[PDB]
Amino acid sequence: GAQVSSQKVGAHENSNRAYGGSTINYTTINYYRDSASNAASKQDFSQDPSKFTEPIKDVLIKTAPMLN
Amino acid sequence: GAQVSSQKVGAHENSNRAYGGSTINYTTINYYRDSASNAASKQDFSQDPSKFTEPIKDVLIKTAPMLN
Amino acid sequence: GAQVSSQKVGAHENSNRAYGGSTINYTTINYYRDSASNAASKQDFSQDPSKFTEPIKDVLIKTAPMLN
Amino acid sequence: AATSRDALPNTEASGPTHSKEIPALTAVETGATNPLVPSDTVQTRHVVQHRSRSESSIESFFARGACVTIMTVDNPASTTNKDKLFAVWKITYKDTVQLRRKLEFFTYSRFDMELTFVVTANFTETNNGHALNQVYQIMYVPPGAPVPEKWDDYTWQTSSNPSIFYTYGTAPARISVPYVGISNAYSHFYDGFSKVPLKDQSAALGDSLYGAASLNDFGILAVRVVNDHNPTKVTSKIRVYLKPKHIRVWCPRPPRAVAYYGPGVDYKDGTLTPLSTKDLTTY
Amino acid sequence: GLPVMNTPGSNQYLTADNFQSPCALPEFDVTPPIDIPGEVKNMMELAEIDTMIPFDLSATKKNTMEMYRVRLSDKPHTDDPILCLSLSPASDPRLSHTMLGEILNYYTHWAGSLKFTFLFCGSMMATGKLLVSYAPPGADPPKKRKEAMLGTHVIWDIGLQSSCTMVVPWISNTTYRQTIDDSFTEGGYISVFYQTRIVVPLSTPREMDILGFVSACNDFSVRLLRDTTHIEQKA
Amino acid sequence: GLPVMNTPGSNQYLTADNFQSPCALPEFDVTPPIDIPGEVKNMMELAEIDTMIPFDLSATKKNTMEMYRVRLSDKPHTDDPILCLSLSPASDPRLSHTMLGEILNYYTHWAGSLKFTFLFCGSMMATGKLLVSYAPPGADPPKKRKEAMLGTHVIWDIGLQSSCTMVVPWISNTTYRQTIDDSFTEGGYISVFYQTRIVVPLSTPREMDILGFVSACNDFSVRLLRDTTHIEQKA
Amino acid sequence: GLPVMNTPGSNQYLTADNFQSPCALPEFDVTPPIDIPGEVKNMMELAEIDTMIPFDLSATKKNTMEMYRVRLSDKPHTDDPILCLSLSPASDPRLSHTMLGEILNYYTHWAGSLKFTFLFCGSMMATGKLLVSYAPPGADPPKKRKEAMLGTHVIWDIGLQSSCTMVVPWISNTTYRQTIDDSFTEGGYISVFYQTRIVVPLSTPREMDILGFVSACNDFSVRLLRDTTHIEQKA
Amino acid sequence: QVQLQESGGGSVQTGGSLRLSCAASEYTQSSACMGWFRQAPGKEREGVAGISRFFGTAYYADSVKGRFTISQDKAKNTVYLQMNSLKPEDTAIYYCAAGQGCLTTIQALGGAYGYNAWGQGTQVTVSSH
Amino acid sequence: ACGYSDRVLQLTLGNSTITTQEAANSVVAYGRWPEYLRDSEANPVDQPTEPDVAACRFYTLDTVSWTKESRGWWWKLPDALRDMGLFGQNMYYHYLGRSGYTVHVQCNASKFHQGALGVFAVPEMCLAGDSNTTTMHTSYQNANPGEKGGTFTGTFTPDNNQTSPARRFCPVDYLLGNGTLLGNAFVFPHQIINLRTNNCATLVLPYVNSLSIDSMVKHNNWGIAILPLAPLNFASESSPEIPITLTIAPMCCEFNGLRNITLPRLQ
Ligand SMILES: CCCCCCCCCCCCCCCC(=O)O
Repeated sequence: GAQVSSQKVGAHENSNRAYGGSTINYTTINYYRDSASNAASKQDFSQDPSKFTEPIKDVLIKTAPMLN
Repeated sequence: GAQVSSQKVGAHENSNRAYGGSTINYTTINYYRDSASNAASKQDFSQDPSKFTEPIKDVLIKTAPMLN
Repeated sequence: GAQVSSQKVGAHENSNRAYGGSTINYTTINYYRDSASNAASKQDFSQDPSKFTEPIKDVLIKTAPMLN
Repeated sequence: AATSRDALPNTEASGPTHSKEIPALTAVETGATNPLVPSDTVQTRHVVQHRSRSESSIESFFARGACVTIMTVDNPASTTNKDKLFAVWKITYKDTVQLRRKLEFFTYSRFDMELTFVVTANFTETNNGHALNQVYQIMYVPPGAPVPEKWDDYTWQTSSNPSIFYTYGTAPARISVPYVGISNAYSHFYDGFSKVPLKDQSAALGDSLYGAASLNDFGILAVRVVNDHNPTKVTSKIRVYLKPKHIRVWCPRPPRAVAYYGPGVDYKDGTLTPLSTKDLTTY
Repeated sequence: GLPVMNTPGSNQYLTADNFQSPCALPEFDVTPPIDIPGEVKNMMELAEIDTMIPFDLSATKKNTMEMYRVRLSDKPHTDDPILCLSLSPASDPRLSHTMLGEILNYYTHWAGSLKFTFLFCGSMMATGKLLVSYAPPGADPPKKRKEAMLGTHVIWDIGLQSSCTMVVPWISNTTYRQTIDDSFTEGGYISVFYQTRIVVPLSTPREMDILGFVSACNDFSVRLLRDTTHIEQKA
Repeated sequence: GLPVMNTPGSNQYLTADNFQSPCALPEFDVTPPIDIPGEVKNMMELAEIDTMIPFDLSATKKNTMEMYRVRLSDKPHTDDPILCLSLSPASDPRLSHTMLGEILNYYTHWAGSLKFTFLFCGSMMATGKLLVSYAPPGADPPKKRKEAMLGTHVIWDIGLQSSCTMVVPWISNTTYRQTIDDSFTEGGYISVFYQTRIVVPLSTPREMDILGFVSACNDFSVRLLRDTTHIEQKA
Repeated sequence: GLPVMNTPGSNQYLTADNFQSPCALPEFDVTPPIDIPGEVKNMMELAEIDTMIPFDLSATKKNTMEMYRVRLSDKPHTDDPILCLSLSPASDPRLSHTMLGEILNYYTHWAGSLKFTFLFCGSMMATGKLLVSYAPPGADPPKKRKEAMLGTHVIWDIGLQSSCTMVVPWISNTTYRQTIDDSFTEGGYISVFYQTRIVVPLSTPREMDILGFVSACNDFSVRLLRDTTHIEQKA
Repeated sequence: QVQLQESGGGSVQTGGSLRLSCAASEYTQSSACMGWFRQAPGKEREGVAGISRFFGTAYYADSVKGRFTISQDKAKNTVYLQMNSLKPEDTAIYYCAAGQGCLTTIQALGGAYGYNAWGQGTQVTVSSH
Repeated sequence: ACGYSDRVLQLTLGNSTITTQEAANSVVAYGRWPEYLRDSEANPVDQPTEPDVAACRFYTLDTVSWTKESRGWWWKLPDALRDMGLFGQNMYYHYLGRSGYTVHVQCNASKFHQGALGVFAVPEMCLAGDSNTTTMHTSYQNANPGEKGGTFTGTFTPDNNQTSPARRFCPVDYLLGNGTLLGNAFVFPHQIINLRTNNCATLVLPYVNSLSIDSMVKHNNWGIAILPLAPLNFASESSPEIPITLTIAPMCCEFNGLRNITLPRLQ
C-alpha cells in the first residue's frame, strides 16, 4: 500500500544513471487508520484568483474599456 | 502478508494527485503469531437494535395500532 | 519505489553463490518529498579535460607541430 | 489541473503598438483589479519562466508548528505548605500571536492538528539533593469531563480521556487530532454572541460575550509530574507546538496591524500607531 | 543494521494508541465463544431504547420512586404547563440520568433526532386530551398553552392506545451539540399542557399519574469520547 | 528484531517536519465540509488583489485616513515629482503595509512583475495629464520630469476611464530579491509627475486627491518562509 | 511496533556518512541552473593542466617571481646539472605548490604518469640542445650528464617549436604512491643538463631563463581523502 | 528599515556631559556596531563610535576615546552615547547609523561602509557662550 | 448596437425595481450567486420556510448624510433588516435561517462634486470595543443598532466609566475598526462610489458562515462598511452635504425551526 511520488529536482547531482536525470521518486506508507494521522502530501493545486480579482458580474476584457 | 485498508477521509488536503481524492489506503502487518497480539482493526459492523427495541413476538407495524 | 544499484566489488570474499562474483547490488529508498533530503548517489560522470587543457580555437594534433 | 509546484506562464515577446485596445486604462470603482502583464504596457521579450508558487500554497504556508502556550508544573517536597503544582490550560491558538495572525488571514478554516510536546525541567532550590527521571502525563479533558482538582485525584486514571505519558529525556511527544469543530469549519471571527437577551428576562440573565461561542471550546489540557513527592523540588515546563496540516481556508481578511489585546479584536490606547515617518517626496 | 531515524513521539505512551505487542502467554488455547443471546454492536442502540424520565425532582420527590411520576388531575382547564423541560439531553438533571443521557455523558458531541413517549396510567374511565410541545430555542421559554402551541407539537388523545410519542426533530445551528449546558448549542424547550382536561366519572380516582420515556432515533449519533462525571472515586 | 541502525537526527524535533503520528481520537466522525464560497489556494492570489497604498506618511498624516490621499492641485506646470517611491515592496514603509507587502513579510525572496494602479478622485470637470514613472536602479533617483521620462513610464490622461495602471516589469540582476532593504537587490524607483497640469473650470474644487493601489502580476512568486516583524508580543 | 534491534554504530556521527534527512525548508522553489561555461567533473582534470614550477627556491629567490625562473648561460659545455628534482610530486617543495601537487595534498595515494614541459624564453637568435632526464630510484642520484643519460630522457633541440615535454612514465613497485616523503614509495629523480650549450650571436643577451611546467597524464589517479597541511588556522 | 529616531540637542559649555540616543526597536538584521557620525560644517561627515550588536566590539575614533563611550539597551532598544568633557571641537551634527548584517561591522569593524539606514540629525554645540 | 451599457442597470426582486444610469457594473461576492440550501449540505430536519417575494425584495433603510467631517458608516446583516416587513417577522419567529442579499447603496452628486466612498462587505464584521479594561465587552444592544447602523471614528476613546460602562464599539476608521489597515479592505468584495464616475455601488452577497444555517437573531454574517476614501468637496463651499441611501434585499430566503415570537431587548 505504498505511495510513490515524484520529486521536482532542483539542484542536480552530476548523475543520470542513478540520480540527477532519470525521474527521482519517493515512497510513502500510511501506517495509521485515521486520515488525521497522515503526513502532508504537499501535492496541491492552484486556481484562478478571479473570485477575488474580478468578482464582477460582467466579463472584463482587459483591452476594452472597463466602463462602457 | 500485509493488510491494506481504506481510510474514510474527513478533512481533505487541497490534493487529488496524492492525497485528498484518490482513495487513501493504509497498510498493516501482523508481526506476531498469536491473535491476541494484533492491533484493533476497528473495521466493525452495525446491527438492528430490534432485539432490544422490539423484542415482541408479533410484528410491530408502526403505522398500525400497537394494541389490536 | 526502491532504487537498486550496483557495487563495484573491490576485495572479494571467497564467495560466488552469494557474495564475491554474482553481481552484488544495493537498495535505496527515498523517504522524503524534497530532493534536498536525498543522499548522494555517487554515480557520477567524467568528461574530457579539453575545455581546460586545449581551449584553443584550432585543432591540436599532438604529433604535428604546435605552431605551423 | 494546475498544481502548486507547476511553472507560472511564460512571458512572451511583444513589440510596438498604437490602436484602440486599452489595457492601461480601466476603473477600480467597479471592484475589479486590472489583470495586466508586462507586454500590455511595455515591449518585452520571449521568456521561459521557471518559477513556481510551490512555497506559498496554504499547506506550505502553515506547514510549521508554533508554540501556542507554555505550561508550568512542579514536584516539590513532601513537607511543603503549598500544594504540588499541576497545570490546566484551555486549548486555544490565541494566547500567542504569531500563529494567530497567520490563521487570521482568513475567516474560516479546516485542518487536522498535529501537536508536539517539548518538555523542560530544572532544579530550583540551591541544594545538592537528587531527583530521579520524571514522567509526565498530559491528559486531554474535553468539555464536560471532570477536570482535576488534585495532582492525585481520580481523574488522572483516564478511562476515556486521551492522555500522554512522556518520559523526560526522550523524543518530544506528538499526537494527531482530526477536524474536531462543531461547525463545518473553524471560525476565526464570530460576529455575534451566545445568548439572546430577551425583553421579559433580566439583563443579567440575557448577557453574553461578544464574539464568544462554543465554536471554540475544545476543553483543557491537564498535566502533572507522575513522580511522587521528591525531597528537593524540581520545576518543569511543557511547550506545546501546533501545526495545522491538511489545511483549507476561506475568505481572506487583512492581517492584524495593531498588537492584539485579548482573544477578541479589541485594541488598546497608544498601540494604534503602526506606520512610521516618511515624507511624500523622498525615496 | 538498516539505517533508521527516530521521529517525534518515539517512546511515548498515548493511551489512545493501537499497536501490536508481544504476547504474555503464547499458544494459549482460547475458549471458543458460544451464542449468548443479546449481544450489542454499538452504544447508540442502547440509546434507542426507551428509558423512564425522572421528571419531578423536588426536594421531597428526588431520589425516590415518585420522581418518575407526574401527577395529573381533573381540575378545570388551565393554560399552565404540566411540566417544563430543557433540551439538554446530557446536562439537565431530568435527562441526565436516563440511559440516553448517561450514555451521552461518555461523549462530547451529540447529534440527531429524539423521541418523547408518554404513558397515561390512570383508569380506563378517565379521559382527556393534552398538548406536548417542543419549541426550538431562541425565544421566550413557553409557559402557557398559547406560545407552546406555536412550536412543534403533538395533540394527544387519551384512549385505548395507552401511549403517545412526540418526536423532537433535529433542528440545530451546529452539526453537533455539546454535552454541556451551553447557550450556543442550546437545544430548546419541551413542554406538556392540558388540551381539554382530565375527565372521570364518579367512583373514579380523581388524580392520576403519567410516565415519560425518551430515546434516540435511528439517526442519532455521538462523538468525542470523554470520561463521565456521574462517577467518581474519593481517595 | 530486525537489525537497525540509528543515524544522525534521530530523536530530534524539527518544526518543519512532516511525518505521520498516532491519533488522539480514533474513529472520530469528522464533520464533512460544505461549499463555503471564497476558498483560497495560495497566498499569491491574495497578492494579486489591489490594495491601497498609504503614500504620504508625514508626521501629521501617518496613521490617519489621510495617509492614503495624495493631494493634487491646479497649480501651473512644474517638473517636480508628486510622489517618490522606492521599489522595496517588502521593506519600504509605504509598501510595507499593503497586503502585497505584508504577505511578502512572510517570505525572504520575492520575484516577478508588479502593477501600480492610480485612481483620480477629483471632479468630472477636472482634466489633466500625468506621467507615472518607474526607473530601474543604479542611477540618480529621479526628481524631475526629465530623467523619469527616460525610464519605463505610462502617460495618463484623466477622463471617463477613472483609473490607470502602470506595470513595473521584472527587471532584476538576481533571480530573486530580498525582503529586506538592500543595495545589491535594489528594485528601483517609482515616480509620478504632472504632464500638463490639473485644469478645472470655475466653481470647481481647485484641489483634489488621488488613490494608489499595488498588486502582483500572474507571474509573481515568493520563497523562503520566515516570521514577520510587523507583529510581536511583549512579555 | 515492528520488532527491531539496535546494532553497533547506532546513534553515532561519522562525518563521512551519506544518508537522507528531513528538510528544513519544504517546498522551496529552487532556482534552476544556467549554462555557466567551464564546469568541472573531477579533480584530476585540473591536475592534467600544466602549471608552472617554482624551481630555484634559494633564500634570495624563494617567494619571489624569480623562483619560477631557471637561468641558462652561453658558458662552454659542462656535464653538471642545470636542475635536480625529486619525484615526490606531493611532498618536495618545488612540486608541492603546483596545482598538481596541491591537489595531491588532498589525497594519500597517487598513481600514474606525469609530464614535464619546458619553455625556452631566450632570444630567437639563441640556439642550444639539452638533455632532460628521469631516472627511476634505487641508484645514485644523477649529477653528471653521464649517469642521467642512462635513464629515461628526451634530448631537446631549441628552435621554432618553443617547448618540449618529457613524460615520466609510471614505474613503481607499489600500485599507489605516498603523498609523503618516503623511501619505500620513492619516485626517482628528474634532471636537466646541457647537451651542447647555449649559443647566441653578438648583440644578443648571453644569459636567459627557462620555464617549467608539470601535469598529470590521462591515466593519473589519486585516492584516500585527507586534509592538507598547506593550510591552517592559528587559534 | 529599523526606526532610527534621534534627539538630544543641548548646547552645553566646554566640559559638560551630554547624552545621545537613537531608537532601534524593530529588529531587522539589527544595527551591529551601530554608528555615530558627526558632520562639522567646516569639514564633512565622519565616523565616531560603535559597539557591536551582541558582542563587545566597540570602535572609537582617535579623537573621542575615553571621553565618548557607546552603550545601548539590549531590550528597551535605543542606543546611548555618553559624551563627556566636551571640547569646542566637537560641535557638529550627529547621526546614528544602522549597519545591518553584523559581519558588516566585523569585517570592517567600524561602520561607514556597511550602513543602509540613516538617522535624522541632532545639533550639538559646545561653546564658550 | 442597442446601446446596452454597464452603467445603466435595473434589477428586480419582487414588486421592487432599482434603476440607475451611473453604475460601475456589478459585484458578486467571491463569484458566488446566492442559493438555497442543498440537500447534501442540509442539517435541520424540518421542512424549511421559503418566503420568496414576501421577504425577498428591496428594502430601503434610513438615509444618512455625507459631509466633510463624516468618518464612515456601518451596518450588519441580517441585523439591518430586522424590522423590515415580512423578512423580519420571519426572522423573529424561527430559530434558524439563511439568506443572501443584493446591497445597493445610492449616492449621486454633480459633475462639480468630488469624493470617493469605499463600500465594503465584510463577512463576520466583528468590530472593536471601547474599553481598555475589559475585552469583548460590547453588549447586544449596542452591537446591533439595526437599520440606523453605526459609524466609525477617527480617534479612539476608551471608556473610563468603570461604574456603568458604555459597552459599545469604538471602531477606528483607519484600522477599519478591527485593528487592520483600511488599505487592505479591498480584499473583501467591494466597489467605490467615486462621484466622477458612479452614483451607486451594487454588491451581491451569498450566505456566508461556518455552517449551512445559523440563528440570524444571534449572529450577523455580513457587515456593510462605507468610508470616504477621498473627501467630499463641492466648488468652494465650506459645508457641503450629499445624502447616502442603502436599499437591501434578501435573496434565497429560508428559515427553519418555527416557534413562538422572539422578543429581544433592543434597548
Ligand atoms: C491528548 C491529546 C489531546 C487531544 C484533543 C485535542 C483537542 C482539540 C482542540 C483543537 C482546536 C484547537 C484550537 C485552534 C483552532 C482554531 O484556530 O480555531
